[PDB]
Amino acid sequence: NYGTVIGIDLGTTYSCVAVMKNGKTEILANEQGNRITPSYVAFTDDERLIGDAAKNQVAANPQNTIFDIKRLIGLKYNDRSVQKDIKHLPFNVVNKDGKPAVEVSVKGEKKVFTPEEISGMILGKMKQIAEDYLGTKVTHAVVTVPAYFNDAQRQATKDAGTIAGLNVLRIVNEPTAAAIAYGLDKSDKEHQIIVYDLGGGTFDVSLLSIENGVFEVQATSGDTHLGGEDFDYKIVRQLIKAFKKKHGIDVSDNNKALAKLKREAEKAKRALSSQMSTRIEIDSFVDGIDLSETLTRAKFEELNLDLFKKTLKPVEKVLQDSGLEKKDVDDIVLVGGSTRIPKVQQLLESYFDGKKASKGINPDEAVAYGAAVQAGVLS
Ligand SMILES: Nc1ncnc2c1ncn2[C@@H]1O[C@H](COP(=O)(O)OP(=O)(O)O)[C@@H](O)[C@H]1O
Ligand SMILES: [Mg+2]
Repeated sequence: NYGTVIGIDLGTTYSCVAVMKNGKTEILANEQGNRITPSYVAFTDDERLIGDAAKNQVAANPQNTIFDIKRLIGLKYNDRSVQKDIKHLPFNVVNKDGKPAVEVSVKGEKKVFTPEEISGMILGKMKQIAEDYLGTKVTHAVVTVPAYFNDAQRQATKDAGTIAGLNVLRIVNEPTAAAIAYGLDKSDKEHQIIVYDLGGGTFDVSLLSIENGVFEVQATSGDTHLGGEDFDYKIVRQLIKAFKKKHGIDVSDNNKALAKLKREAEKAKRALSSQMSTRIEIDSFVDGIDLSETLTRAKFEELNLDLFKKTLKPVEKVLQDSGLEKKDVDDIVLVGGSTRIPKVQQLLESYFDGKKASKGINPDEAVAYGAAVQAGVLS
């Protein structure tokens, strides 16, 4: 007995849980009412914090707040990518039996956790959310991974499930999950699908073929270090410059101030997806002095245009590797939170000669949605 099988997008920066129950697939909000949950775990003297609460206290506890664990899962310590990644992480990463693991303080003493264990904490939260939603136990799940993940990375994700008390019945590719969400599995002919996925930390482009219900990953490309967080940082840098100009206070080496800027920068960015201008305000920012700035959409676009344009290169590469033309693409699936940015949509549409991308499904949720659809077949 599988019970009610749930779908989980275990993302680099955010996680999302969904379930198909009686003819409807829904995305399930957490206890704070958020339909997506930060992929964060924090260890304090009292509390193991998971999700929103963990991300909220990051500045107060940077050495014991874990994020970007997906960058380490299923890999070896001496991997080129791992060595590069651990330089930019504020918490301690150690070599444990040839594999990267996080080192924190739990009781006042050093404790080591595997990426499987950390991911398992996040998956456990997703499970608990689903259990309240359904009013029943949950034992089985479908969990998504990037198309380029290898067996070690897929198995580690399954193992994270096991720690969370979840039997992960299927590991499913993220772009495929998105395509399934849009019902592109049910085509009456052959189609080539481009999935453009711009998230918080990573950018992914994949070409999928679909034939009589069978998906194949034809080509993948992207940038593992290009996402929404990078767009936030450009705003952060402008705010540092502005506050220094006005008040003679440079916050470049003030981590708590920088974290406040990062939070407000992300808020401003989100606002500029639907507004032309926004107010960035922090009361009593440094030394009782208020931060009060304005950011326009035009300026945000100006600051990020080069990064936005960088996304078109992997799209070109995917078409070249598969040997297809732009006109040969039947569907463009826009997923990932950052695809809400008007300029991103504009640049992708103009690249495909005016072809409209499919964006009707909430881009934060499409992957989890598709996971839940596939899970529904197993229920
Ligand atoms: N309305 C919006 N406008 C611009 N960016 C957004 C918006 N909503 C969410 N984002 C960004 O999407 C990113 C998260 O992407 P998402 O796909 O949800 O997670 P992940 O990349 O972990 O799978 C964050 O950088 C967030 O700021
Ligand atoms: Mg994602």
